[PDB]
Amino acid sequence: NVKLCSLEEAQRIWKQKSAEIYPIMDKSSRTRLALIICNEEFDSIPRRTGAEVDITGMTMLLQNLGYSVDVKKNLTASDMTTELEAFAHRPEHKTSDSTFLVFMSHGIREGICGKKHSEQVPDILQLNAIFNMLNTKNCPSLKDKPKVIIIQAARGDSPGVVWFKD
Amino acid sequence: NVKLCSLEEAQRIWKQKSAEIYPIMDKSSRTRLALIICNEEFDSIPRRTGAEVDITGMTMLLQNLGYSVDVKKNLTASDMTTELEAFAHRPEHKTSDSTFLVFMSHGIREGICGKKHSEQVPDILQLNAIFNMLNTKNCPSLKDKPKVIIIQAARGDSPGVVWFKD
Amino acid sequence: AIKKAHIEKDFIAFCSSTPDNGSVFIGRLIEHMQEYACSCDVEEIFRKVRFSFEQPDGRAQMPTTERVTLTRCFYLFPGH
Amino acid sequence: AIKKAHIEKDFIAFCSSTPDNGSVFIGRLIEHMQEYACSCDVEEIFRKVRFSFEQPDGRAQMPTTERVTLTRCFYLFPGH
Repeated sequence: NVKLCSLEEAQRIWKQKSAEIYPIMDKSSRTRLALIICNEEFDSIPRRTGAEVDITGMTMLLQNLGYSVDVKKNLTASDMTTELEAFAHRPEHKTSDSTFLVFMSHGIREGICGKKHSEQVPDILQLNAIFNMLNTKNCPSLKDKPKVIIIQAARGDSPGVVWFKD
Repeated sequence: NVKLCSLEEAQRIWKQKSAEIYPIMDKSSRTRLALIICNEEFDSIPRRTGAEVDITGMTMLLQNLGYSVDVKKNLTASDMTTELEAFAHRPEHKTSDSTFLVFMSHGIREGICGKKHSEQVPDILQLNAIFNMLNTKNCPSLKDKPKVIIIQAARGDSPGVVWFKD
Repeated sequence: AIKKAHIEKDFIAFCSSTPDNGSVFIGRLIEHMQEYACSCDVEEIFRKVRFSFEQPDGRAQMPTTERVTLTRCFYLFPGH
Repeated sequence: AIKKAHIEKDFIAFCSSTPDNGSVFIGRLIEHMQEYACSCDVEEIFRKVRFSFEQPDGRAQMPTTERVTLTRCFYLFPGH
């Protein structure tokens, strides 16, 4: 479903910027990996409807962009941590040129809500933790490689409008 | 000291993207404003040497980019707040197409150190506060106009390297 | 001999915090990725998503680009 | 009749947290602004600054681009 890049456009992009583009690996040998973590059903927060449509869409897109997609559902912050640490240690990254991480859940200012989250008992994955687990120390396989993190963490705290008259 | 944009390059940029570029105002009538706040001398933190060279450089650059530059020095977080609220309310913004804000100081994770900052008694301007005071509600004159914020807030907490062998 | 490497480099985050309420953000992101992966680096695609949300219809959406340590342009080169 | 407008839009932040120690960051930023304001939008100039810092010589610098709500490309058009 993705509009393809022509070999002409590819060279045209490479001509406009010399060594300013991330190198891509051979299509036939590369092992691109992506991870989607979607929290739909919660202990104390309302059910996220449209999650299945969102998982489906993102999965199909990332595959069509060349990625193998792992899908994990309804995890606590502890489970997400374990899943992310495993993902960083995946052998496929060594023969990959990039990765995508997609988070779909509820959120707070600090981070992403796990399945067990409540105001009385927090279940939160910090944004800091995602970058830490995927950084150069913890994930040397993705060193010098682009790491795209997409976070949909729904907040009541979200901006936000101001009303005006013409 | 800035390499100039040719009228050819200007049209070439406008042809590559249709309505995807911020509009610039008439050179002869526009009143572009920039604010530099530099904290060099502190109550409890070491003196920031090279501040005068930094002020000079940034001032000359922003002027050569078409901005009138206000320079404020050695302020507390309270003083910075007052200065920023005044800057948001400046009449020149109405006839400007953009602004620059430059902060040069010590920092913590949350924000920028005022002149009186210590671990025992905090003097901190939050990053949130800068955006709030310059947002659409508090600064409607800069609505739909690019607001560039450059923050040099020196931290011991700063990243940071990992050592490896080939 | 040991060599220095940046602890954190080559990251880009795209963040939506909009209440719920597929979802408007995800759908719009898929659409722009489908259309512009061929011709635009990821950061530009994120900007274009924001542009499409410029007029606040219904619930206002303005997803931010955050914590960018990309040193190069990331082009997807779909088809390759 | 009242109209809705995004509370926060058209911001871009460029952040250096590097110890001190003119300063390396500011000097490097001035240089890239002088050289690329004519041909590159501000976000790209920020990326180019990062690229110049790719090899950690001395104290490592990797200034981040943060909280981007720019919907368009900001070109300085120096000379205009």
